[PDB]
Amino acid sequence: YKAFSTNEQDKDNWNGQLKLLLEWNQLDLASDEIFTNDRRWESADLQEVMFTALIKDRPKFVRLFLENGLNLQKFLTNEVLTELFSTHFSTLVYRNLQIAKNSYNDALLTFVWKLVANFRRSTRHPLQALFIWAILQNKKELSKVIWEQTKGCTLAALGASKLLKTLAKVKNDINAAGESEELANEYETRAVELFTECYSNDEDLAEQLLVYSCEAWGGSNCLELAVEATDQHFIAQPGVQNFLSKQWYGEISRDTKNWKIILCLFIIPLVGCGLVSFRKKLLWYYVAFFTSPFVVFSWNVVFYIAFLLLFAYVLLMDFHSVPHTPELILYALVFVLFCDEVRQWYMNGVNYFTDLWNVMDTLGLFYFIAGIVFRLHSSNKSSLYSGRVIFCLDYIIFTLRLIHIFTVSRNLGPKIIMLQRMLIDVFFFLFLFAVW
Amino acid sequence: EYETRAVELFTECYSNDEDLAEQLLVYSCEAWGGSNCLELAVEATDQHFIAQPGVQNFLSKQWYGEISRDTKNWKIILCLFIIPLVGCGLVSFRKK
Amino acid sequence: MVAFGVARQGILRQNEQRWRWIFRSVIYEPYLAMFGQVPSDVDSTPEWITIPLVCIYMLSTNILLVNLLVAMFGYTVGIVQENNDQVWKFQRYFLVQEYCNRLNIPFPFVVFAYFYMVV
Amino acid sequence: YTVGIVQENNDQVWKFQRYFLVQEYCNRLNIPFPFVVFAYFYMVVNEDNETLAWEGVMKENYLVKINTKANDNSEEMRHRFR
Amino acid sequence: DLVNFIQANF
Amino acid sequence: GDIQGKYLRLSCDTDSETLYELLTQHWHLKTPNLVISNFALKPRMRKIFSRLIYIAQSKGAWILTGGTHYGLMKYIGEVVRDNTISENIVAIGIAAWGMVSNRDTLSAQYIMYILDNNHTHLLLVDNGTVEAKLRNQLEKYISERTSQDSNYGGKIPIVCFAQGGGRETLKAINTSVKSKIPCVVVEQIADVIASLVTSSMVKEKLVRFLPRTVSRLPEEEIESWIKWLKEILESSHLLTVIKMEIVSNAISYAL
Ligand SMILES: CCCCCCCC(=O)OC[C@H](COP(=O)(O)O[C@@H]1[C@H](O)[C@H](O)[C@@H](OP(=O)(O)O)[C@H](OP(=O)(O)O)[C@H]1O)OC(=O)CCCCCCC
Ligand SMILES: CCCCCCCCCP(=O)(C(C)C)C(C)C
Ligand SMILES: [Ca+2]
Repeated sequence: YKAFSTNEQDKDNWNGQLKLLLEWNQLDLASDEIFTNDRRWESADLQEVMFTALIKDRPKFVRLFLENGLNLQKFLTNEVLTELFSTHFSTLVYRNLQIAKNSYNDALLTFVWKLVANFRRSTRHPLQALFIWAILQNKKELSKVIWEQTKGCTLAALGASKLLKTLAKVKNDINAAGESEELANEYETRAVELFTECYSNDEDLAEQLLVYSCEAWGGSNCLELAVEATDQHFIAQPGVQNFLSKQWYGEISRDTKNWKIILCLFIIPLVGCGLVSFRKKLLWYYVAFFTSPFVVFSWNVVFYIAFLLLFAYVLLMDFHSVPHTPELILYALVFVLFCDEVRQWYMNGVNYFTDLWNVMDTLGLFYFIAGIVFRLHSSNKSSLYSGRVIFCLDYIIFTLRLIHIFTVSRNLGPKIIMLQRMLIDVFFFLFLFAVW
Repeated sequence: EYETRAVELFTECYSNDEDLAEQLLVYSCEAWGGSNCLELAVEATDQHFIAQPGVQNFLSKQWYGEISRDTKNWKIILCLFIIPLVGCGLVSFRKK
Repeated sequence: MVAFGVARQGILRQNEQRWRWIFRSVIYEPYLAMFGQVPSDVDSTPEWITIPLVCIYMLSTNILLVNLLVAMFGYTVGIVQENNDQVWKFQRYFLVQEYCNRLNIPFPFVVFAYFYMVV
Repeated sequence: YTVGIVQENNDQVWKFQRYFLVQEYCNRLNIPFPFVVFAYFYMVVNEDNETLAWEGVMKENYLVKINTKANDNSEEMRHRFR
Repeated sequence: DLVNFIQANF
Repeated sequence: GDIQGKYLRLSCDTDSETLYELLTQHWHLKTPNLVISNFALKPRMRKIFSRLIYIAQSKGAWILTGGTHYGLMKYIGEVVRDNTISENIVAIGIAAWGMVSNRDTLSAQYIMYILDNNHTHLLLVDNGTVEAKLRNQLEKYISERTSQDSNYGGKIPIVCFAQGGGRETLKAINTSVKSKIPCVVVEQIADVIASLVTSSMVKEKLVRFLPRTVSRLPEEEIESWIKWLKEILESSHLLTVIKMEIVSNAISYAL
């Protein structure tokens, strides 16, 4: 640099000095010597230098350029982005992405794959595309620098964590997968801390941001990405739990005692004339009470208990070759349950079936309908016998289902999860037992 | 102390490169003790060394063989039970 | 247990229309199973289709029982793990106070003292 | 084995699972089953910038907080000595 | 109002 | 015309009392505090002014600037907008109407010298720098105002802020210091004043800090600059320099 500065022709050519410093990665020298108020710094003049710094993995120079009056939004043209995705995108990483897409497909990885294909063969959120490009190549500092400029910072962090986790589950190369996994954990921690601070500063705005859906970063919000990535740490934070509790109680006051709500539920008239203590006219109070999710869930469990009792009554004490009214009523009730189940299946069918309890409840319906079909045939005695036995099995499975309610209770919820894990292990243990 | 040194050195060696590390690990010297690194590690019950991600990856590659490491298991099971399906689809070999 | 009992009631006989035999039959299954010589063994003995499913679900009931029996101990271990040398010290205060604030007289002679308390 | 499995905490997994339970009712129509079928029949037949600016401000504050940790090092004392 | 005040100012 | 906060065109020969009455009667309240201020956006300069604007918001202080989209004032306006997005801050830009690249008569609309739209209020001088005299007169008059509610004894406090160089900066500093009440704070020229706090030292510092500005300036201009700097330093008990919660500390110490 000293030799080139004193050449009688390079003194005026500051661009050459900047190019050489970028090539040799001299940050402090460039900041102190060339970056000064002597001359203005236009974005167009610095565009080529910024591109070169991006190519050659120069994060600190990128940060310096961004600080010194560089508009990154205007720089990321479509032609530049497609050229960068096509030429400087390593073929090894593209092969790894193909492997992940073919084997470990996801609702998100398909989106980034389509975006990459579009930019490679030939946008709304250039910053998001650049951040994805930096992430896929496990560039840490550059990814952080690009993230600092993004709008959906926490959403971008969650998406990057999910993408890195699904990329690391591949096994073509261990080192890259481990690097991606550690980077994903780092970004998850960053998002958790940032949202914790965000909720501490304010409450309503944090909830609005959390529930807010962007201009199709990945077609999902922060909560959906967090749950899809199984980011238990992020969604277990006090702010998110408070938001969930507010949604669960609804218009009802969060701090009112539970037994008061139970008494109001059983006793309708007491609701509008006392201890309900709503958070927010009399008809408004009543409608708000009856629209609360918690009251709905309590009434639904009551109705389900009544349904099971009626099921026992009609499957045990009242049965004949000819139909009886309780049986027809039970048919309507089970049809209502089936309609609700199919409504559930209508949304995210694959992911809905991925759920554990979903498997059990979905399985129950087929057995019930088979038994109901078999019962109708009264001419054959054996068919009636088999149908009644199948109804008994149906009762067993429904009573097994009834246990799901305890999840709502703070003091009782973990026990059910422990039971599920114990089932998973004891299955194999008793398998060996039965073998020997 | 020497076990820790060897573990760290081979971890760095595998991080820098993969194929050469495996060749060195399986390589037999000019009769240092008539054995390779893996044989000595197992004989000494050096559970820490042989439990490292690089060694486990090498063992998994040996176990799966020419089959792709990342293909789903149920695909392999179906190909096993159904012979014709093997050559005309989802096997997805790593390497006529 | 009630679920499996009603299922057993259904398997045994199709229908029953008396509010006495049904309740006794249902209540018999728990004690029958627990005390070891459950009539269920006698109860077990197109049949080719019905029998295997019943046997499989009986095995399911047994494995569920084992699952609960082990999960109980699993949670007890977690609960007993935490220290109690601090909670007991806290509880000791109530025991000490109960006697310290009360009149220091045994019950066989407390009533007489209680009388003097009244006046 | 059960002891080993139950040893690990579940106060975090339960919180994660609670989200599905909350969503199931939040997204669904808020009507009990005994009257849901009727409702089911009737079923058959810009602003972002305001929140995003505050998000950016909080991000800047968080970056300041995370960067301030470097001040705890003796580098500042060494610079004063220099 | 405002226009008249501004005009009077200048 | 109302740019789309408020934008007015006041001639140079205007009464400061009239402007204050217009701004106070139906636009703004009494001011507990008032501060007046391609560029190097170093982290130190990026944080000092953020702290300054936060302090102004906390105290409800007026901020006076040139009001152009080119320079640090654009950064100040952007920070003001961001904080407002996050009890309102008051920012007034002052410039020459003729100096504006485009002029529209009106509620007219201005769409992109170029003036920033972030600043809430803007004033244009009809002379043909021509606004320095008006700003100095307004600052002196405000310092002449009495506000019992203000903690500052009697008069409303006023602080001058210096971050960059140029003949305009020295002229403004000299004009402000000529008034006893105003006090100056120093963040090229800033380094010169920091180093100085007779002719040889000032000349050496000026040459070191601004190699090109001194070269371009004639000898008479350099002598005038030295005279201004000597006059400013003679009243050093008012002027304060920041060492390269510090902004609040420095402002409080100066006041
Ligand atoms: C009746 C058949 C059998 C019913 C058995 C079914 C039992 C069942 O389903 O849950 C019982 C539940 C227990 O209440 P539970 O103490 O667990 O509720 C938690 C408790 O209030 C905590 O205090 C809260 O947090 P924290 O610890 O203070 O920090 C937490 O909310 P949050 O503060 O964290 O946001 C609360 O969730 O009480 C009911 O009434 C629910 C409606 C039951 C419907 C009953 C309808 C008759
Ligand atoms: C043949 C239809 C079987 C439907 C199985 C679905 C069971 C769900 C019952 P629930 O979800 C109630 C709130 C609807 C239980 C948790 C109280
Ligand atoms: Ca479900």
